[PDB]
Amino acid sequence: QDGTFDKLTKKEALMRTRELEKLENSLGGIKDMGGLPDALFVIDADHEHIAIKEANNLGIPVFAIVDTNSDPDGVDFVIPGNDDAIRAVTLYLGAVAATVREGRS
Amino acid sequence: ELQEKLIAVNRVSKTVKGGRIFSFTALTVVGDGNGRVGFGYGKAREVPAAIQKAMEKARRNMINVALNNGTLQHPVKGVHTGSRVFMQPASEGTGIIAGGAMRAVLEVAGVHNVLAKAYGSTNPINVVRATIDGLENMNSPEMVAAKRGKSVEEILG
Amino acid sequence: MNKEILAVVEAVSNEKALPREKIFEALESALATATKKKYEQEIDVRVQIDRKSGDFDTFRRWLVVDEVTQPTKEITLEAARYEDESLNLGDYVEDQIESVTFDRITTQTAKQVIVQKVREAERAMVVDQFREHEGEIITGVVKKVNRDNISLDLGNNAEAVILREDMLPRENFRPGDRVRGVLYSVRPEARGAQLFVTRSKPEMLIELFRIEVPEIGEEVIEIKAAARDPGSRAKIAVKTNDKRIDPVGACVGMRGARVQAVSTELGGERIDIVLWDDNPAQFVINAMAPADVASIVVDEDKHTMDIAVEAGNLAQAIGRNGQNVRLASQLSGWELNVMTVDDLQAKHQAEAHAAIDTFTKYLDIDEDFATVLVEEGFSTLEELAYVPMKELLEIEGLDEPTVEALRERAKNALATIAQAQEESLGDNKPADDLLNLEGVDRDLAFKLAARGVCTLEDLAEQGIDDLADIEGLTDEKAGALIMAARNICWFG
Amino acid sequence: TPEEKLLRAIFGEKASDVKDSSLRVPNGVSGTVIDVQVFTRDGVEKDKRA
Amino acid sequence: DPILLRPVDDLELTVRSANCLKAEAIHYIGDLVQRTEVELLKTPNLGKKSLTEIKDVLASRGLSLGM
Repeated sequence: QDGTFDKLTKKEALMRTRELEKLENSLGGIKDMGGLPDALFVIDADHEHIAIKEANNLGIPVFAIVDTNSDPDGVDFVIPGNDDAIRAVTLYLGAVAATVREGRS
Repeated sequence: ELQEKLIAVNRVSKTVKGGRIFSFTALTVVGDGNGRVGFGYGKAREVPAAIQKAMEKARRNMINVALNNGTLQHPVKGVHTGSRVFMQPASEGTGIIAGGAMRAVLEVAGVHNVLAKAYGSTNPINVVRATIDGLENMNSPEMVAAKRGKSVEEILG
Repeated sequence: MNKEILAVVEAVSNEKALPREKIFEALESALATATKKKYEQEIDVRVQIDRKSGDFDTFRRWLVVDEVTQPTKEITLEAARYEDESLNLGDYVEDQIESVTFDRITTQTAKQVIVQKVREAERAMVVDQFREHEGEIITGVVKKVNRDNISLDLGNNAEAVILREDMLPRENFRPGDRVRGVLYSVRPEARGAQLFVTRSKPEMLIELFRIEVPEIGEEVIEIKAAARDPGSRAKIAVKTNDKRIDPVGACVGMRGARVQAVSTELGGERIDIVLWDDNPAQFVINAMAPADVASIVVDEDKHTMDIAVEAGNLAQAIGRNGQNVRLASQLSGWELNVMTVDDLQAKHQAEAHAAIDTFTKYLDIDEDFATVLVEEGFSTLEELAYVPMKELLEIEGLDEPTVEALRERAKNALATIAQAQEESLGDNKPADDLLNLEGVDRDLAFKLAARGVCTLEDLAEQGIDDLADIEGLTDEKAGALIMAARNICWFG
Repeated sequence: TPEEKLLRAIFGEKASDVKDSSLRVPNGVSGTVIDVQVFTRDGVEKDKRA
Repeated sequence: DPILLRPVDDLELTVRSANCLKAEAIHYIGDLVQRTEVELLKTPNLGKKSLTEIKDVLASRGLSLGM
């Protein structure tokens, strides 16, 4: 973001900014956190089934928007509802954002 | 404090085009002596790193068991994959009279009086898994009272 | 000569990682100052060094200003523009002046200014790169021991200071000893010691645990609070989000090895490690360790907690000179009152009797009905006056008319409390004798009388500190009123 | 010393080990300088006071 | 006199009197001895009782206010 983006090798400087942006999305908003989370709000139980199995290895209460094809056993606070329509996801994301704003008093 | 306890090391192998490579597996167990106990398997290419990696997962694997005064609650079975451990509480049985790999897991759990004997293939890692599920389903009268009858007294007199 | 300037600029730029421009600006200022000292008159001087040759021209600078205060160093914009129309306010007019010969005098001045520029560039960038160290446990060598402070050498011409209050009470350092401490403040005393290092504050304990406990450095375990009596005893409160990790066991380590390493670095300070709880009562029970707590009563309004202990545990709960209760109170943020179970019951009986007497006296109710109000949790006339009508209607035997009458009586009792004080010395004597004190409105007189300051003599006896909590009274206004009261009472 | 090159740091020349020293005169008499003569062997650069 | 160079805390004053003197930047016994009784009575949190304590303590060391 400032400094060695030119200093030694221009092609290899394009390697690092090719390294950067793939790491930018995979490790997105996790770098601001540090340490383990306290809860975990999932929007699809079936698709992200690794994390629910991963979070239940530790002591993390999770929050899954579940569709009818998945299995609601590892999730603690199960939420039934559609999750493949875009307008459906903005309900749950808009609710979980505005409520946690009220919770950060 | 944690009172760690080793049971058995082993020399396992696997082969490649160059030859065969050994390693070591070492089943251990840890336990507080007052109702917490946990085992962990662990395996590595050298016995100091094998037993240390065994304990490090045994710390996270601890389970709570509810007992009375150094002995069990009731008789309880223990079946797991060719290892039928029997456990009888034996109120002041004057020592833990059990076989190998049960004498470890019962001691660090904190009991001192149980009579026990393993029926079947006396294999060490499969028999310490046999006592654990046999101990974690064994229930105190408190849990029995608060699901059934709803008096702590009359359920055992 | 010429190529030597370039070789010096390149050597210094590479060795001190400093912009060549900043070194030249400083050499120009150094040479200007050395030139000014050769003239008997106070002149203004600009020096310009050529960046390719190392040659330098010296001027009689004339700071272009709007109004000339110093005719020897300043020129008006109108006069400057007569020589060069391109000049603006803040520019310099020059005058062909003989450049000072670079003798060992100018050489020494140039060396001093370069060293000072390196302190504000190389050393400043080193401190910026060591952002962790500025906050973590820096290591220094004791250069000098004075009565009131210890000077540490950190290397690279950086000096730090440990103040006497920042040392442990039993530490004795000698010149040449290595000392660790937290860099808790960076000020601007470049010449001398700008760095302030502590060994006594709680941050030293936190950072020692961060280094000794990997799980704290990895943010798996968090230190929520630390309370410390330096060189004697500390308490730390630890939390983890990972249910597989015991945070107390991790900080203690195998057979206490980790906590003993921290204790040894702190001169044998005893460290208690407690589990942080989000419930204040459970957290205080944990903080009181090693004393067993029998019961806790929480007063949320006073931000206080009464802690009952068994009579055998009382001495352990208080600790030597109150050290255990004080460290628990500092760790929780609550005021902690440690008493026996029998003393807590006697206190509650005395409070219940005082509440019954207050309600019987002011509400014109019988003792039986006053007892019911106290058993339902009412202790003050304010609670009865202001609590939601629904809570008073939940009490067995209260109807809506009786609750309204009880609230009206409680409000009238509260009013009469202030009204009697006013009639005696509030809207009467405090609004006359104490009103004489410069700046004493009727509202302030009633606020003073609510603290028991009813007369002009009572106000003359106060300190500024006794009045500091009165809403609308600044320390200056309090001081003025106390002095006005003293002038009338003691010097009238 | 390496510091004998401090001169070089602002100027240059060779080394500073050479004893820098200005021929200063002794005491015992006051006075008022009334007349100064300067004689120059021919070829030598006349300075500004000559 | 080496007594003037001592801090005011060495006078064994009440915690109130010492904190009132520190609030007025009086650090040494030599600073205290120069102040008049009328000046000390203007200081914040300085009562007639604390002034009598300061006089009695200064008198025990052979010092007086206003030197």
